[PDB]
Amino acid sequence: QVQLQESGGGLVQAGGSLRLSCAASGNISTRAGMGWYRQAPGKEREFVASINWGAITNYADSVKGRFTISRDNAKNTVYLQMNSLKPEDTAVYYCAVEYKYGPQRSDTYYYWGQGTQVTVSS
Amino acid sequence: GIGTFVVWDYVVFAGMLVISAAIGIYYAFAMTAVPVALSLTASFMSAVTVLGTPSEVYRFGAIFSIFAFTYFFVVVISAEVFLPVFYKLGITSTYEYLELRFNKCVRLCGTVLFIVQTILYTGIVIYAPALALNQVTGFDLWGAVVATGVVCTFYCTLGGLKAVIWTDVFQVGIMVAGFASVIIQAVVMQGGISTILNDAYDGGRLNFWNFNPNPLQRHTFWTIIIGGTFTWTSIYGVNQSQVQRYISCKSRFQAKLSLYINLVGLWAILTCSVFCGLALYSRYHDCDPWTAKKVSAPDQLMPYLVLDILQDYPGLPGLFVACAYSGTLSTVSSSINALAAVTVEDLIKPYFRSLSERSLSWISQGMSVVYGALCIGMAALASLMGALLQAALSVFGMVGGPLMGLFALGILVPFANSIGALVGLMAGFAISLWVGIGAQIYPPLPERTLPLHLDIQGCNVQRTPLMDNWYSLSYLYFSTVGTLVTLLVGILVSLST
Repeated sequence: QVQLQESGGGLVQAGGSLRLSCAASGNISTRAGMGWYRQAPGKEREFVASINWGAITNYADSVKGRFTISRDNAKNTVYLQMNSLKPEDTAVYYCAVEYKYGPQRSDTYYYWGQGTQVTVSS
Repeated sequence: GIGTFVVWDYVVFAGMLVISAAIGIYYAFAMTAVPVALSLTASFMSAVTVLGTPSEVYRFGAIFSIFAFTYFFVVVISAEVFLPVFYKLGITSTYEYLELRFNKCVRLCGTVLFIVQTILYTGIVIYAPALALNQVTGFDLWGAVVATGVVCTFYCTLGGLKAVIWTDVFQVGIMVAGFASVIIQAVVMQGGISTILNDAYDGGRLNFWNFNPNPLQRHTFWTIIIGGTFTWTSIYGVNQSQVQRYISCKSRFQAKLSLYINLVGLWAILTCSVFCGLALYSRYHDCDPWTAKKVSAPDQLMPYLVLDILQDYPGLPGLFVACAYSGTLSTVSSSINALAAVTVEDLIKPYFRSLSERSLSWISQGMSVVYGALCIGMAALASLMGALLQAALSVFGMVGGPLMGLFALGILVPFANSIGALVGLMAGFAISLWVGIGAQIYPPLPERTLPLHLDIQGCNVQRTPLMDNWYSLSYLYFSTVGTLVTLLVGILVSLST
């Protein structure tokens, strides 16, 4: 329903920097808690980097400090920014938005967007 | 603070309830199309479509506003197609028509579908405002049900029979004051309509256009138009409680007009409850009453708002619990007496059939206490089944859907063999009960129901491909997949003979 799109990803030098953008069309709630998941080739859906309406920013233990993420509530978009690009963190990246619709813990769905492949060189 | 009941408005809830009973007992112990159109609105103005329509718009967006076209497409069908058939033939009640077009066995096979539909719906007319009284008072949720049940079974002492206009104008008359209490004070507490209609857009609660043409989604434009028409045609076209007050009107043009007057009234209760749903989001787009400051059920979102908004106004929060309770005393007593006289008319012909009027007047109140236990017993079942508007339209669709198929097979198809309709009905009733219980055992995933965010923050293998691709059918399609089976099966068996 939200039909969200994204851009900003491709072949870069191993060790540089990059900013991945992701918009959100449709009737998406602003106070939503958009995130950034990724999928390595042959692996499972990897880490969450969640930022809620209160900008409480979360990271995984492998990506503390080296990666940053910020959103703005005016246009309903999220910017994932890259630093210290490893030769092995390359994957496809998805732009999820975690809805919460009930009182329990196991009731969340995600509205997965299309992928974007980022590769390294060395 | 929070605000609760006080000692001064408790009598306002009880005093407005007893005067509605006082109007009913006076005209008992004693149609020109304008009364019966308002009496057709009071059946719609239940405690399901007042307590549960804002709590469903607050969670699943305001796609429910598309029902304003669905209410137009049913009164066109139910007046052009289904109305001149039951009127011009001099029919007394719409199940007596079934033994005219088919054999007499399918009428006893017809009203058994009406009894299981009625006692499944009138458990939701009873349990829903008891789910509201448990919120505002903390009385108990299982004791207020049997409180509500025993006052209507003892209202089967010829008080509930012979429904009067004056006990139906009071249902709307409290409800026009019940919503105007809660709409008007919510605007002045939130500062303008253009503020209520501004945080709802930021929450995504507008959601007016979907247009996704697959049946597996719960709320589309196509589900509400196509499937929602076939659900509500089973209520305004073939249900005996809402065709009895079409034949009773005198002129045929007036009885058509009474179906066209409450279309304004259905557009009023829909607009005045969708806007309460958008008012309920803008008040609680920071701390929902779920997940924090809890309300057990989703249908405790309207009585939690009223004691939160009308806390400084004494007298008025008792009026909102009154208009939820006002619909049930007219509905359930008429719901039981509809089940009473039909059953004793059904029973006498395979019985000894020569008993005296003393036993027949005894058995008219003999089974009335039995069905009230089944009214209470199905009301204990309705603590399950979920959202109590999703469950009120499923048991219209999954049971009363194929019952509408017989009247579609009888009227339109001129070669409907009576042995074809009997196996056509039980085939259609089996397909609808297959998908109808499969969804209520395994619910659809939230990628198909599309529920919206609730924002807890600012408050200072399991799936099998049958369970995913057919049990996730839309709950407004349980009558489309019911009627379009008993029309297909009901013809091909009739075409075989």
